[PDB]
Amino acid sequence: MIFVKNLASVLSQEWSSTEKYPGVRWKFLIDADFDGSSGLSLGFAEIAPGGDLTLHYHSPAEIAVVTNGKGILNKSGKLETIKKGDVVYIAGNAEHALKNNGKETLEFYWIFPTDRFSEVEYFPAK
Amino acid sequence: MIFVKNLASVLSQEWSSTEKYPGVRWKFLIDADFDGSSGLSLGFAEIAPGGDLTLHYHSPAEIAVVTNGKGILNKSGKLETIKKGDVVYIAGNAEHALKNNGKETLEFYWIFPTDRFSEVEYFPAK
Ligand SMILES: C[S+](C)(=O)CCC(=O)O
Ligand SMILES: C[S+](C)(=O)CCC(=O)O
Ligand SMILES: [Mn+2]
Ligand SMILES: [Mn+2]
Repeated sequence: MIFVKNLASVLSQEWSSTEKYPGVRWKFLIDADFDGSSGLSLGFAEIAPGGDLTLHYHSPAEIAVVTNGKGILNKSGKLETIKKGDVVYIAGNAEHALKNNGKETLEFYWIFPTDRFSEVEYFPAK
Repeated sequence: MIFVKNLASVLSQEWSSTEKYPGVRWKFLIDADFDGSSGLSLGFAEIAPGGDLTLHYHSPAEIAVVTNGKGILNKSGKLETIKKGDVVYIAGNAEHALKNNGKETLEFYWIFPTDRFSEVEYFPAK
């Protein structure tokens, strides 16, 4: 199994979102629930201006690849700005958040060492 | 740990290359041999015009995130063009290759579900 995905390829998948996290939306691009892939899973997320992926944690390690815009990464209390061209490593169960305070949409891929997103349990930090 | 890394952040690290992959060079941005991260590892690769990452396989699944240029992905014998904005899933042990026959550099990140790149044993294929 080898395959290529982009936003055009997942046009017929609806965006995921929740009232719990205003301004945040996501799609699944490499994911066992859609593709039968395994070992790694990847999604594409957008954070609108003012949106906040609030402080949370989850057991798998995570990489984010920032593809557009800029934001403020909350590294368990220590803030650092991120932007297009950055990659982010987040250790498993490390508390992190991401806020968009710019003009552009903050867009990024996330990657988990899991077969799929839906088996990752998200916990709010507080 | 949580950290951020971009090409500028690894200026200190010389490009890696190998004779078997002409016109291919890479750096390690998230890697236990460099960072003490764990669970996922990520590098950045450039394939110069004419360069060829020849047909090979390795046991871990792999994701590629194409950030610039165009390339010809060999999917175990079936070709597909990839370009900026694409992501690629390569199942563990699936045979794959990536050629650049364009005029601009083909740039991508790769991600493995390993702590470090040196945990990935590469095998040549057909
Ligand atoms: C934008 S998502 C799909 O909630 C996942 C983002 C994250 O885990 O940091
Ligand atoms: C650029 S590398 C790390 O030599 C090979 C990348 C790959 O496994 O496809
Ligand atoms: Mn997260
Ligand atoms: Mn490979």
